Amino acid sequence: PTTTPLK
Ligand SMILES: *[C@H]1O[C@H](CO)[C@H](O)[C@H](O)[C@H]1NC(C)=O
Ligand SMILES: *[C@H]1O[C@H](CO)[C@H](O)[C@H](O)[C@H]1NC(C)=O
Repeated sequence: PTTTPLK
């Protein structure tokens, strides 16, 4: 799994 640009 991955994650979207955390900002
Ligand atoms: C996590 O990042 C990867 C990089 O290709 C994919 O874009 C994936 O779809 C992402 N997962 C989510 C939940 O956005
Ligand atoms: C997505 O979020 C996760 C958890 O915070 C990680 O920081 C990961 O490095 C993030 N992905 C991107 C592409 O920044």
